[PDB]
Amino acid sequence: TGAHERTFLAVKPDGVQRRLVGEIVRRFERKGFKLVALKLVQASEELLREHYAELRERPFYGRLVKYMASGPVVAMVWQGLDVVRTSRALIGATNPADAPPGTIRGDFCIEVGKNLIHGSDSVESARREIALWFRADELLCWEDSAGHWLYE
Amino acid sequence: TGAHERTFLAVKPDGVQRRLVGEIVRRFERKGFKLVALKLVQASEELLREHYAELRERPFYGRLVKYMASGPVVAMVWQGLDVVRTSRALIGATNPADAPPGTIRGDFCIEVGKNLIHGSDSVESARREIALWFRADELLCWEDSAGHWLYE
Amino acid sequence: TGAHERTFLAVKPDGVQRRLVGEIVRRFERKGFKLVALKLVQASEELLREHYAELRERPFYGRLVKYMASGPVVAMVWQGLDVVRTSRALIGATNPADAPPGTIRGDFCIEVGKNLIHGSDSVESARREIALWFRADELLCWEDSAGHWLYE
Amino acid sequence: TGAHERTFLAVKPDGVQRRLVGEIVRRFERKGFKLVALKLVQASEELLREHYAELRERPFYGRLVKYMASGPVVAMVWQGLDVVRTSRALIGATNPADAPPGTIRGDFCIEVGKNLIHGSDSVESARREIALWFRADELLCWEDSAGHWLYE
Amino acid sequence: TGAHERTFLAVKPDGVQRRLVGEIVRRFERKGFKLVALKLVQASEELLREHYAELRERPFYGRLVKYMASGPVVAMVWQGLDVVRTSRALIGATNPADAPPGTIRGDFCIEVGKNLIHGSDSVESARREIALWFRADELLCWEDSAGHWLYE
Amino acid sequence: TGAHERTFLAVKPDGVQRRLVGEIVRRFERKGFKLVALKLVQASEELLREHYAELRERPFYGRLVKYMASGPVVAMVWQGLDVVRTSRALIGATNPADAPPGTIRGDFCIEVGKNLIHGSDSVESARREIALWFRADELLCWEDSAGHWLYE
Ligand SMILES: O=c1ccn([C@@H]2O[C@H](COP(=O)(O)OP(=O)(O)O)[C@@H](O)[C@H]2O)c(=O)[nH]1
Ligand SMILES: O=c1ccn([C@@H]2O[C@H](COP(=O)(O)OP(=O)(O)O)[C@@H](O)[C@H]2O)c(=O)[nH]1
Ligand SMILES: O=c1ccn([C@@H]2O[C@H](COP(=O)(O)OP(=O)(O)O)[C@@H](O)[C@H]2O)c(=O)[nH]1
Ligand SMILES: O=c1ccn([C@@H]2O[C@H](COP(=O)(O)OP(=O)(O)O)[C@@H](O)[C@H]2O)c(=O)[nH]1
Ligand SMILES: O=c1ccn([C@@H]2O[C@H](COP(=O)(O)OP(=O)(O)O)[C@@H](O)[C@H]2O)c(=O)[nH]1
Ligand SMILES: O=c1ccn([C@@H]2O[C@H](COP(=O)(O)OP(=O)(O)O)[C@@H](O)[C@H]2O)c(=O)[nH]1
Ligand SMILES: [Mg+2]
Ligand SMILES: [Mg+2]
Ligand SMILES: [Mg+2]
Ligand SMILES: [Mg+2]
Ligand SMILES: [Mg+2]
Ligand SMILES: [Mg+2]
Repeated sequence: TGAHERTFLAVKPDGVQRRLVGEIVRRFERKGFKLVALKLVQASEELLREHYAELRERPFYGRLVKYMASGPVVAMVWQGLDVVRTSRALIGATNPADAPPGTIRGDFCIEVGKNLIHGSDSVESARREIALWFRADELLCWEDSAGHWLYE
Repeated sequence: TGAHERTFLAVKPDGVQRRLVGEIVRRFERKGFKLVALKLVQASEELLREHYAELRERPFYGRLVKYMASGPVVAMVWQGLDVVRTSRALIGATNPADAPPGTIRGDFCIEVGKNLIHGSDSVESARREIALWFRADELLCWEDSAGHWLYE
Repeated sequence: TGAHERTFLAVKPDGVQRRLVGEIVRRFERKGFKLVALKLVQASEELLREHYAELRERPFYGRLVKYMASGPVVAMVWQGLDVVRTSRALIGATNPADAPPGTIRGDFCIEVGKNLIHGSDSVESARREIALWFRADELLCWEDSAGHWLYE
Repeated sequence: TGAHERTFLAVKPDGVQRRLVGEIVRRFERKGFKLVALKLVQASEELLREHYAELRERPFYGRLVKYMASGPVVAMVWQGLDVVRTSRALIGATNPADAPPGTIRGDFCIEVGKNLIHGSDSVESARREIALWFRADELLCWEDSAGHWLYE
Repeated sequence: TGAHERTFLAVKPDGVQRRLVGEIVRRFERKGFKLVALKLVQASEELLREHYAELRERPFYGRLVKYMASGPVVAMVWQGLDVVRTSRALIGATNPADAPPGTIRGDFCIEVGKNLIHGSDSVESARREIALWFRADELLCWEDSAGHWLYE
Repeated sequence: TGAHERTFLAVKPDGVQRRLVGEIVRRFERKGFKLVALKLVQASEELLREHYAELRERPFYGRLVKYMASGPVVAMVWQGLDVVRTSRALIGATNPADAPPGTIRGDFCIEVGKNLIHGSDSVESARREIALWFRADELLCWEDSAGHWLYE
């Protein structure tokens, strides 16, 4: 939806425990994206198994699901032009060893299993993840007065 | 409840619009308090009238309610020793003119009607506000690994 | 003039040399004040003797004038409600030893003669200083889209 | 010129409105470059048409000129070794979508038309732009005590 | 000794564990004080009992000694005008509940037993503590190029 | 040694003089590495000639040795997975002109001779440099409570 494109991000348990929620949110805010949903939740294994359905055959799947269910996550939806692709760039490579300094994982993480945050990998993935984690009435439309200074 | 004391905070519409959500959360995180609930909501006038019931006879009540209903707020609950009183200190005086530099309002605001954030003014106020804004199942218990370094 | 009140600030040579110009500007920006004039200048002794006319009988006058003429300063005008008094609070006490942490001098300076910045001490002082340092056509009126979130 | 190389930078209207002037200045300061001119101006369309003469055949030229004339810009000259090329690197690609995190545009912008800042693209361009925007007597020589720690 | 006054600071185990060493050092650096000694050590109970000799009859003494011996501390000596008194101001009140925002303890701590840092409380205390924790040959004299911009 | 890998880092004299010690330490802290040794020292030419033995035939060797002996350095050892390689990435290319923004040299330096920091270039180099700069009893083992959130 051009500037109405949306992505799903989640601060993983390690991000909450290391007190980096503010830091992470601040990076998306300063970039210009619009926060349209946010909540702290404890996700069920049932929800996480669907979230990570595509990874079901992978050897880390079981531990990934257990870990993501082990503590609070901060679920979020962000809106803006190219937000899915750009979010992934801000976050950095899956494996923090390949994420350059300046990215979230490049600055804050070491190991792939403790890489702070999840972000949708495509517009289609984001659509699915947003619907899985949030009801329609948790996604807010608000008139963004900053928008005039971010978009032509 | 000692170290289990809780307070309710809300980033007002001006805080969201000015992109200070991360900045505000980061201040409470770095202080050591535990985030136990968080959501972006559009509060109803009905909720706000009860939230501000003690101010009903004051002439700014109506415009305060309308303003707080005018756009998204970020509702939060924070836990720790003396969190209500300490939160109020971090926020600063109601009127930003009286809030010293180092406080949120001292650093970021000018006028009383645009003062970025609400915080409970007492343990009793927090009890009521927490119940009004959040269900029990939105308040998360998590084992805080930082706690050993914040509390004796 | 209410929200149209203006003050004159100058980053002294120590602030330029220590690379704190950005830092200082950012504190006024984040507070919500409107930047209406800015320039890097080398002030003449003639200008400075009049700028500090009220200090002419004081023993530090001569050295203060010579110092402020010794290198570039960053001259500025900021606009907003109570900007003169609030600016002075953000800056902190004249003698940095009495300036609490959170203030510019509290955070960044040690000695009274190297205290980073000048700010007008009154609306009348600001009127004079603005006229003395800037032409009317250097003071810019611009429509401040942040103003809606700083003022009722 | 070596370490005396100079570039012209301007914070565009979006940078002023979003309160990123100090943030931008601070990045050049912390890098070690020397600020040799600075002013807040409202540029005429006449000046801007000459500034962007090489872009006259491009479809965005008209809107670019109108936009840059629409509000204050912060004009600047910075001095140091390789300052033109290095400035461009710190700013990031023209299109923020191609600018990595860590760059100004990578961190703060989304769209090409709202990309915060202009920087000269060559030593020759900088010479022209500096002369177009500043008089000789606005470019200051000062003894930079940090220079001993930036240059061998 | 005027500008040659020195104080002893130590980042307590909680400060190391919470990753606030750099943050703390940066505050003294940005203030203008001169770092003249620094090391990561594990203090013995024997050293700490003498360090806190004046507190020997107090009920928290035993736990304070055990805690400070429980993990690494970062020992430091800082030099500058009024450094003992000013350090204490930057650190904030012993009990973080009384330490305003802007101070280290005001911003980063909650409880008196986990208050991040020790600073000498007097010139006499600093003399003793410096001698107890560091040899003369660990205290470095260096020519401080920033000094001209901090001191008249 | 996996997560027990260690590297040697030193803040060069320019890093101390420009007050970037805290800033540099903070970057390694926030990345998740464990600080296992730290001291401010004045290195002898004899030690530095061995430190840089591999560069003995290079034309900058003499000046490099003299410079590194000219003022205090902050010697450090950091521990964690892939710490040698990752440290080098965080620091950035030898020549700051090739170091992107987000890296220490990319953000803070201009010239190769004033590039703020040394980091070992291999596990073998780190082992040698650690032995050359530190005694065994200066390298501290401590139980890292953050480790659970950085490593699986
Ligand atoms: O060897 C691996 C690869 C991936 N993951 C985790 O699986 C998550 C989702 O995997 P995916 O390949 O989808 O990466 P993403 O798209 O989240 O970067 C990652 O973010 C990692 O935390 C893991 O634990 N081990
Ligand atoms: O004259 C006033 C007093 C208060 N308020 C607003 O009303 C809120 C609640 O007022 P209260 O007296 O409860 O102060 P608080 O508890 O928020 O410090 C404040 O935070 C202000 O935004 C206002 O607009 N005008
Ligand atoms: O004993 C003194 C008092 C003042 N000043 C300097 O002179 C400036 C102007 O003095 P004034 O009394 O106007 O203080 P201000 O209004 O700047 O706080 C101060 O900012 C200091 O930099 C000084 O060097 N010594
Ligand atoms: O397709 C385009 C290309 C450029 N620009 C704007 O035009 C400015 C100047 O264009 P130029 O190609 O000179 O880029 P720059 O030198 O600023 O990177 C850019 O910075 C953009 O703001 C635009 O709006 N659309
Ligand atoms: O009731 C108390 C008082 C003090 N302390 C600890 O003991 C240290 C030293 O106490 P002192 O009175 O010397 O305070 P300081 O000089 O550190 O402010 C403090 O910093 C606290 O960490 C404590 O645990 N409980
Ligand atoms: O042409 C050169 C190359 C290197 N160096 C300095 O010598 C140090 C060691 O050089 P080396 O190639 O070992 O680089 P490093 O491993 O430190 O990146 C560098 O960090 C520079 O400070 C220099 O002055 N000139
Ligand atoms: Mg994935
Ligand atoms: Mg209230
Ligand atoms: Mg005055
Ligand atoms: Mg161009
Ligand atoms: Mg004491
Ligand atoms: Mg090398």
